[PDB]
Amino acid sequence: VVIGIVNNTVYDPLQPELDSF
Amino acid sequence: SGWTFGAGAALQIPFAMQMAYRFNGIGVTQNVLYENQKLIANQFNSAIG
Ligand SMILES: *[C@@H]1O[C@H](CO)[C@@H](O[C@@H]2O[C@H](CO)[C@@H](O)[C@H](O)[C@H]2NC(C)=O)[C@H](O)[C@H]1NC(C)=O
Ligand SMILES: *[C@@H]1O[C@H](CO)[C@@H](O)[C@H](O)[C@H]1NC(C)=O
Repeated sequence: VVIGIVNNTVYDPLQPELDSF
Repeated sequence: SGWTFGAGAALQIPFAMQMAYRFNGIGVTQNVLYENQKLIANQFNSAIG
């Protein structure tokens, strides 16, 4: 629905913690 | 440039994006503008008519 949207990664600070855990 | 030409710098900004800031200013989340941009534009154009 959004006109002019673009693609990019959005960082999630929980993921690297669980990954390291 | 929205309100920025009043403050002095006249910073360009896409019109749909400054309208989305106007929405934040009235206490409506900016996603309401982009999700309904076609309707909002149609309403504005009709009101000017
Ligand atoms: C942004 O990424 C999405 C994928 O997440 C792209 O969507 C695909 O686009 C192709 C055509 O280029 C289609 O064949 C696929 O079916 C689409 N996939 C989905 C899940 O919709 C999209 O094109 C990308 N946008 C830009 C500007 O690169
Ligand atoms: C921006 O304008 C150009 C033409 O100057 C057009 O090709 C492009 O699709 C437009 N992009 C958006 C997001 O409207």
